[PDB]
Amino acid sequence: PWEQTLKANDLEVKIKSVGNPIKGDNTFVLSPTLKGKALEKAIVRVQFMMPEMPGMPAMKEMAQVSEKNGLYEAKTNLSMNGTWQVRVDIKSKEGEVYRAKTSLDL
Amino acid sequence: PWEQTLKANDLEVKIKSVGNPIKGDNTFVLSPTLKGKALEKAIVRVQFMMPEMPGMPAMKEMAQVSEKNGLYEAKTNLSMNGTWQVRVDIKSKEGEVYRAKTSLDL
Ligand SMILES: [Ag+]
Ligand SMILES: [Ag+]
Ligand SMILES: [Ag+]
Ligand SMILES: [Ag+]
Repeated sequence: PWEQTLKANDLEVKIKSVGNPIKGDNTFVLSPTLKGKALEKAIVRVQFMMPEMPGMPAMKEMAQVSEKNGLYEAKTNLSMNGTWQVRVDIKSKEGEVYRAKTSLDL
Repeated sequence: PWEQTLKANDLEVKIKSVGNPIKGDNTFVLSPTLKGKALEKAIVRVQFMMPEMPGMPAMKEMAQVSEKNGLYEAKTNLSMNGTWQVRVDIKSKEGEVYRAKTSLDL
């Protein structure tokens, strides 16, 4: 199952697909940590984007994010195969802002 | 079956996959024409590339290309799914150079 660990100094964000990523409805779980400590009650946004291509417009999907105790479930529908750019935006409960990027080659 | 017609002024290049494109060995058939006339005995090169991006280093494959009577068969191995950029370079028998580009989602 697809997973990437994103590192930005003291910020680590593991993002893992729940099951294998598919065309259709997808669930990913993100575990953002600062010096290994879970970021709870954070604003977590996850965007999946495909640039414009022959026969299709640029596509942007914002995931629906829910938290349980520092684990964030990001639900999205990926309507087609191909490369999706993944952008993770985090505002901690303390107000610090972080961004991290990866990619999903579906 | 994936299929596209690339138009570049007086150049047209029809390209069609053999079967559905997916990870592994892939075959494409290319039919280049200049003002409707088949381009025979040309040098046809086809590059498949996934650009460098967050979480994936750049990947590049050059297809093995053969001609029979103006039809060019391009064989390549695409080791992962996702979006592949397709670049077609043609040097006609007369010495004219052409370049056309598209992409396909695996
Ligand atoms: Ag798309
Ligand atoms: Ag696409
Ligand atoms: Ag790749
Ligand atoms: Ag990629």
